[PDB]
Amino acid sequence: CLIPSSELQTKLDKKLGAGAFGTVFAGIYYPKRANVKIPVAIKVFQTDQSQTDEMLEEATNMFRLRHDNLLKIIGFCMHDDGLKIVTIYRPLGNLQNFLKLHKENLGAREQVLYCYQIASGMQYLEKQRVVHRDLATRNVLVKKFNHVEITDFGLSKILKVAIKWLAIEIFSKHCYTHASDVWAFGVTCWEIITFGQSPYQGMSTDSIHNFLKDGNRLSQPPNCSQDLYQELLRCWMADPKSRPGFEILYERFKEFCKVPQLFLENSNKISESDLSAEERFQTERIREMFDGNIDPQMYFDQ
Ligand SMILES: Nc1ncnc2c1ncn2[C@@H]1O[C@H](COP(=O)(O)OP(=O)(O)NP(=O)(O)O)[C@@H](O)[C@H]1O
Ligand SMILES: [Mg+2]
Repeated sequence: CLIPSSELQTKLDKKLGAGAFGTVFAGIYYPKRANVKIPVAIKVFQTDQSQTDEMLEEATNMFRLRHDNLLKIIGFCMHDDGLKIVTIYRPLGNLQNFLKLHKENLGAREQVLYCYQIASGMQYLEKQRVVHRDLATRNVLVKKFNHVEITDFGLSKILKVAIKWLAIEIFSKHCYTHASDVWAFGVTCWEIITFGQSPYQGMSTDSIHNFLKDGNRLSQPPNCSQDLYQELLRCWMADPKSRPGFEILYERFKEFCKVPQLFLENSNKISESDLSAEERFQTERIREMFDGNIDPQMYFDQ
């Protein structure tokens, strides 16, 4: 539920990243009932001392969101400085840096699986009437080669370069809906297909608005099939109502996972030596981030 200071340690020297609206630090979680150490990531939001009943209401609502493809929120704590959101630390990093690093060895099965698992988590969020508002590969974490998790969800009432994932209607009026998440999901899939290159690379803001207003979309990658590109295209409809829901998108990509090399050209497939090398890289990142304080199995046993 609510974590006190006696159970949390914020490593202010282990800054994980910048953030649109809040920095993230590595940390260790000490459950008082159990001498077990849990490597965690601590996101710090300092928002005008807004320690109100509304912030507690949306902290527990976000805490009850449970799904295998959602990053588990271990707990929360509200301070005078602001709000800290604690999540389980993932040594592999976000999907954006993960796609670039493993561009040459990730297979077509892994790419369709990421789109499927992300669509699986978004379906749970949609059924919970929760708008993510910031869906992208940078906000998707990699647990292992065949398992990704969505993070930074449910920050609507809690409160940039994300224009590349912004639907057309958001430019005119601010109305973050589930249909706008479907748009960002289409761009998110495009990142996975292109192994994490930047959308609208030869462009800039706000020319993207008129580029999308003139009916243009992101070009089909050379490795993307036509049946898969039509899915991204229908994620980018002009009318917000004409776009499919994550209920439809979940059933589509699940059928795509049956034969993944039928929708993406990828000569590479994951090797069992890379599975063992991935396990060695996770223990290394755990040993370095916490200076041997965290036993690597403690994270694996979790
Ligand atoms: N639970 C976690 N485990 C491991 N790394 C994490 C975790 N949460 C966040 N990170 C990393 O910490 C960084 C902080 O990201 P974040 O502060 O959310 O901003 P962002 O994802 O870059 N974009 P934005 O949130 O819109 O400002 C990210 O680059 C992640 O790679
Ligand atoms: Mg983020």
